[PDB]
Amino acid sequence: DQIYLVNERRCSQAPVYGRDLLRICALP
Amino acid sequence: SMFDLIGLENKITRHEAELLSKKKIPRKLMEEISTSAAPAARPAAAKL
Amino acid sequence: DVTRIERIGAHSHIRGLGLDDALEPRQASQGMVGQLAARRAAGVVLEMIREGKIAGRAVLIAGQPGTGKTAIAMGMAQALGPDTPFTAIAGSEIFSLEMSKTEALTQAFRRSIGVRIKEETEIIEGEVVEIQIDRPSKVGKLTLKTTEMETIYDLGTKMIESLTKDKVQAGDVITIDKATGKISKLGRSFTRADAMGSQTKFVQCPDGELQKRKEVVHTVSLHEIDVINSRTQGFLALFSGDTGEIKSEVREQINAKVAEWREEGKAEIIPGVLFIDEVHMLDIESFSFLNRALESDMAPVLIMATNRGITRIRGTSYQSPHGIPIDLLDRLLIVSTTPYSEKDTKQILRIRCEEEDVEMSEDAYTVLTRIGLETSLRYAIQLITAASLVCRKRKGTEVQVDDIKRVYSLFLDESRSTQYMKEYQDAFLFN
Amino acid sequence: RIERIGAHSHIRGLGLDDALEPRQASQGMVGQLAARRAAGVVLEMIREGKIAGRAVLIAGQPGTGKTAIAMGMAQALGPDTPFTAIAGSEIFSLEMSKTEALTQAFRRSIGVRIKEETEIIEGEVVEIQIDRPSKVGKLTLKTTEMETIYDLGTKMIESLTKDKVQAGDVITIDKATGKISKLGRSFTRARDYDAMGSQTKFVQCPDGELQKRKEVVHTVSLHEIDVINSRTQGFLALFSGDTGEIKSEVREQINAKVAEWREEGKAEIIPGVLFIDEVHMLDIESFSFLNRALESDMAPVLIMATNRGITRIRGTSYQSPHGIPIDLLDRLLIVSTTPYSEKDTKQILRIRCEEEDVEMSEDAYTVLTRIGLETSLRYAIQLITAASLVCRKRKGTEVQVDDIKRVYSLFLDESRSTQYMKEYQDAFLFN
Amino acid sequence: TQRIASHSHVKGLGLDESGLAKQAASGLVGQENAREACGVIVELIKSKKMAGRAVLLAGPPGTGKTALALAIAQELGSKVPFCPMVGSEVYSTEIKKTEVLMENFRRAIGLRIKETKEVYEGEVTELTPCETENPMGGYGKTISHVIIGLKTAKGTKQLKLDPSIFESLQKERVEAGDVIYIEANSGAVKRQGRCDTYATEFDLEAEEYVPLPKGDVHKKKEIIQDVTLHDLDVANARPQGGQDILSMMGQLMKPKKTEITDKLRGEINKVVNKYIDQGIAELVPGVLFVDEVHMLDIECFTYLHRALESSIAPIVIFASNRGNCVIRGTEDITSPHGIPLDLLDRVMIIRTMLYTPQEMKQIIKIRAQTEGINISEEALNHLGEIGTKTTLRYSVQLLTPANLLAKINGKDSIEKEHVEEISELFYDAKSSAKILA
Amino acid sequence: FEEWFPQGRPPKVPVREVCPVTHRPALYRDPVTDIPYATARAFKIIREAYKKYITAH
Ligand SMILES: Nc1ncnc2c1ncn2[C@@H]1O[C@H](COP(=O)(O)OP(=O)(O)OP(O)(O)=S)[C@@H](O)[C@H]1O
Ligand SMILES: Nc1ncnc2c1ncn2[C@@H]1O[C@H](COP(=O)(O)OP(=O)(O)OP(O)(O)=S)[C@@H](O)[C@H]1O
Ligand SMILES: Nc1ncnc2c1ncn2[C@@H]1O[C@H](COP(=O)(O)OP(=O)(O)OP(O)(O)=S)[C@@H](O)[C@H]1O
Repeated sequence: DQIYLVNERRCSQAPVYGRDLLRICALP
Repeated sequence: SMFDLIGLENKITRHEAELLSKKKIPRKLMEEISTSAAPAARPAAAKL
Repeated sequence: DVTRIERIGAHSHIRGLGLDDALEPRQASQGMVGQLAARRAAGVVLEMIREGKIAGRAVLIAGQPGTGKTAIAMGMAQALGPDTPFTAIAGSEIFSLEMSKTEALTQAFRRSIGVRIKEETEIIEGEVVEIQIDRPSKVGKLTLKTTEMETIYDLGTKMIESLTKDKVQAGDVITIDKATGKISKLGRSFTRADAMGSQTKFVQCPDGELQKRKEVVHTVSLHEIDVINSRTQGFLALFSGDTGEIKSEVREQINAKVAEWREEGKAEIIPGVLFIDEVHMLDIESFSFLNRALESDMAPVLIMATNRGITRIRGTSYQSPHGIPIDLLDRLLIVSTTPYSEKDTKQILRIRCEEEDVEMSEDAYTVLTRIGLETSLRYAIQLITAASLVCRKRKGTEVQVDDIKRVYSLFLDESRSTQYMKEYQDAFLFN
Repeated sequence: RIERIGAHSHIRGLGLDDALEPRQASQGMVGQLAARRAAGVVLEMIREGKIAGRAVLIAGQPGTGKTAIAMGMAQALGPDTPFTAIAGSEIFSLEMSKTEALTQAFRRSIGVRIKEETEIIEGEVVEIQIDRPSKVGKLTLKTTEMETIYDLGTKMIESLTKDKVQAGDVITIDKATGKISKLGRSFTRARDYDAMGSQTKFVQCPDGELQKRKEVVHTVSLHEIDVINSRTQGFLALFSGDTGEIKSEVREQINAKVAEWREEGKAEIIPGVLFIDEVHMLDIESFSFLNRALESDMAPVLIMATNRGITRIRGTSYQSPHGIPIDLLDRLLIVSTTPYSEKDTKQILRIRCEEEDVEMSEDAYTVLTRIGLETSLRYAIQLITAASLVCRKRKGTEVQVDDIKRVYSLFLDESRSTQYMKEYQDAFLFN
Repeated sequence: TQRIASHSHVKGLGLDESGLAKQAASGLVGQENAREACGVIVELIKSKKMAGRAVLLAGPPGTGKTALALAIAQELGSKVPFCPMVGSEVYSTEIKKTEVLMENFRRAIGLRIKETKEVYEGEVTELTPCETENPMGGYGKTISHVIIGLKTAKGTKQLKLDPSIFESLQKERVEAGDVIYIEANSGAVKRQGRCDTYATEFDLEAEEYVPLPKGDVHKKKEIIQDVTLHDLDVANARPQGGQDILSMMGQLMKPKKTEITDKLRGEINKVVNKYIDQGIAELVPGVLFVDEVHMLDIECFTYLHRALESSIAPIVIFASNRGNCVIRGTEDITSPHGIPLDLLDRVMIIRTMLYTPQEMKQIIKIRAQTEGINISEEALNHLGEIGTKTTLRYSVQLLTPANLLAKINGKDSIEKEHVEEISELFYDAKSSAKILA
Repeated sequence: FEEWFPQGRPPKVPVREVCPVTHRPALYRDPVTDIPYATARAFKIIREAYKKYITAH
């Protein structure tokens, strides 16, 4: 149950922007 | 750490996060996993 | 029961703009009563914002203090809903040691234009079953597994280096970007979670196709793109705010690239609303900039509120109607708010008491309405909660006129405090 | 091409004879006989470079030609002597103090001429053999007179390999550093391969000895030496202007070492001219610094221009002749420019016509000189180009009085614009 | 699709070939004298001959000064740099006002760099050395050529290179079947990747398999890029420096705007002159539009004196609606347009006039057409009367709220009742000022 | 010389693999029974066929 709760926490947090967004918003 | 939003920028994307939320090991299956024995049934290479 | 970060604020009871589909304001709807003409005007401006056709249209909300300008602005924001940028700032927020007032206004504008960018990625996800000896120029095999498929991949040198650098191990779920050959480890296998536990996270095996096309729509603002492009690690400025006067050339390039994407169907531009409360706090330089920042094709709808009379413009000796230069006043439409009658004040107090969850007797409502008409609306709103607390300390369920009188004597309004001061003014410092 | 017809493009010099007497119209320079003669005397003083920290002020009514006198002085001074021209407003930086900016301007105007004895070998490559497993090699170079075979050390081999020298290259090699500079491809070997390659353009084989010693002169400014010696990669601040408050002790060290170089035959000091245009934009602090910056032996000749008369000194409430404090005015000589007569105006208009390559009739010259006397010289000078364009649109070749009147009607001067404004004074803002 | 700005109807100056302004043409109505002066200025700009010439557009607010400037921009086209700027822009926290002004000056000077690249592209069919008993004596294994067979979709060509290209052939991982680019001049081999024909669906490495080059082996033709002198100044002031200590340290510090020295700009001028002399570059000088020039302070005008007298300056258009105003940076010095008299001395003043009711009606109809609004003649007359009472901008701005009200009412036209209701909902400056008093 | 000019070794264009079940272009390869395949249905069919083959053999 401790493993489940901590893994729930770590698997539930979304990044504010994320690598894909920062990459697609770059100018060439 | 759960309030560390800046660190998560280096780590994942939002599609990855949604994936993770949908795919996080459910609690029931965790006890199923920790009960069952190892399913080591690898058919081994064949080269057919 | 549980307290959130959001709790009972001044405008928390304004759930929207209470007007019909004909834009006719109901007397009391969505937590907003009275101000019929201004609410109708706000509905027209809201429809303008929703259509998103006309660029840089400026609206000014004018009226006496306590007449609902910020209430109307918050109602507009609540009717607009999320996913349409509504940027709310005070005129004071543009005076920064980081950047010029012009730059701050530019950032506020770029923050009210939203961009929805979509892309196709074509990734591979699966649980890795095997990575075998690469010793020869190195060559290896990777076995990936879904609940429905497993396939074996022949690895080139770059992919081998990426896999060995991430220490990808048998029994973990990765996603591989085919275009970039990028390995992202997102979790460990479902055959354990079986004695482990660390920074690691546990994920169950992907189901379906190993290779998947995927459409992801990214919501950003023009300001976010500007600060991402400002420097190599400029996305950190979205957090610290250490943006520092983004270059104009970068902004022109971003505007052109966004126009390209919109033509290509890649990007969708959602124009929004910039709300500057207390716009009388702007300089004449800031108003001069607003004159021209509105004439851009990428300008949002500007809403500004000011309770000033005929005041001198900041930074100048010139008297202008709303503290705003007359050249900018010609560029906007002015919404004026009529003061509140006894019925309107009573209705507002009733809605506020509903928000507070406080029950008040009808005599108490009459007395508090008269107090608000005498003193001010906000003072009555505050007396609401003060009398609720005094009633609770008395172990009563309903707030009586006695409690309102008690809190009235405990807490003064501006006029009575000014009087008590005035009779003692030699005791107060500097007049 | 990047130099177009500027306001002072016709000014090729001061137009003075050997007696420093001004010729009426010479070197694109009409009239201003006494002012031009004074400028010639100052130019001689600058050429001699004997007396340090000399200040001259060119004072006159607007449009009388102070900036033209300065540009003529710059042209007659030549590219070799430093001539830094700034506006008094340029010393107000966010990077540095006004005193620092003025010190930097002063040290841009002093030139250091550093002559070093190099020993180069310059020849045509007729053979190069490099053996590689330390590397071994042999190189044969020839002038028109002699040929020599060089056994190459490892460092020289590396230099040649980096510079990719072949037979037929004309190269110069520095005996101290081994730097390879290739001047082109030679007459004899010339064409090169029968491979992809490109087109060809060939240079001559060098004459004389391979080793020819030779003495080269390198010119820098004191500001460059300060910037390079201040920041360990401060050299790039010579372009970005990112040198904040170079330390006084660093500058003292630079001065001492430059004097030492001069005594030891290495350096020769070239005192230049600092031209502060619109010097009335300096404040009292800047003038006070200028007072003592002129007391140093490393101080250039200072030329200042101002059209003010009996004006407030910036940063103070005091009235002084030119907006310059009287203590600094006692430190300088004043060159007064007199207003222009009818024939001087006509001559200047003819010179500007020639510079812009416009033919215009004599009636047009009469009308335009009348306009210039009535309105201003600069307005007529602009009417020159306007009328030429109108004539070309008309498909004419000579600018007539009708074109001049047309452009007079299209474009206003200050007087007529001010009058039309006075008529509609209420329509303009903040009168 | 496209969003309608306040100046989206202004498409040109509306002049006939003789240089005369039509009553209404290309989105502009009236103001004929100003449009004719602006045509003369457009010809001046197109002549590319005069540097640092300034025109001030002076008139009451709403008289088309910015409309005329943007019409000038449209007349010059996208190839001529048009740098719009507000007088408030000079007050930067990072750089001085003079630096901002000079940078904007360098943004109005355009440069067209035309560089012709010659490359040999294709898939490497063969890498064979040509052996010879050539040397100046020697019992070794000698090669006088390297045969490279390059295969494009169009055909195959066998190139014979300097034997020295063998070093870069294996410095780059160039084998048969790799896609390569051989600079005709530089002679540097460059392995783009491997041909995508040798690419199974079971291969995970990516950014290695490039499609076979299309067209001929021998082609890269001319790349033409347009820059401003400010772009060169910025690029050469702080190098990208992404390779070493510069990379990490500079990126880690914030990239502030710096006060570029005149030395750098002079060097850029020299380089651009040499580029133009070689025919690689073309100079297209543009126009700098300083709107709200009265927001500049005395120091800025004093600098403009020197900036306008340089041979490298662009054409400057100043707009000012100020009647007789204290110059910013001075306490009690009033000059006509908030601009010093000595700056007005080196300017040509184009004066804009108040519009008659008929011109306002025409402008309102043009704006309605631009915004996709059908307006009845009665509504147009009433809106023109409103504009006569209040102002042109106010009447122009009632169009879209009134069209929305008509749409809500089921109509597709603006009728008098809708404009009356919008007039009652929204106030103009005059009525609001009456209410305030 | 051979170290610097290995040369030769023709690239040998690959085989355009096909899925036995759907006869579509192959985009997967089963680690057991390296038969290529294109769909998940093909994968389960291939694995059933391998089970029957190993039962027979
Ligand atoms: N229908 C309503 N109209 C206006 N104010 C309302 C209304 N209902 C409740 N209120 C409250 O009345 C108070 C008046 O504040 P607002 O006027 O909305 O904000 P404001 O920024 O102070 O604008 P002012 O006072 O007119 S300058 C706020 O606490 C509102 O929440
Ligand atoms: N010999 C001369 N002396 C002075 N001015 C001249 C002379 N010859 C031509 N000019 C004119 O000088 C103009 C330069 O601008 P002006 O303002 O008229 O003079 P200036 O050199 O700029 O000095 P100020 O500061 O403006 S009084 C040119 O456009 C010429 O028409
Ligand atoms: N002659 C004209 N013909 C057509 N449209 C015009 C004309 N003059 C102005 N307009 C338009 O009417 C509106 C008011 O004109 P503006 O150009 O915005 O005012 P302005 O004079 O440029 O502002 P200032 O005070 O000069 S900075 C804008 O939408 C213009 O595009």
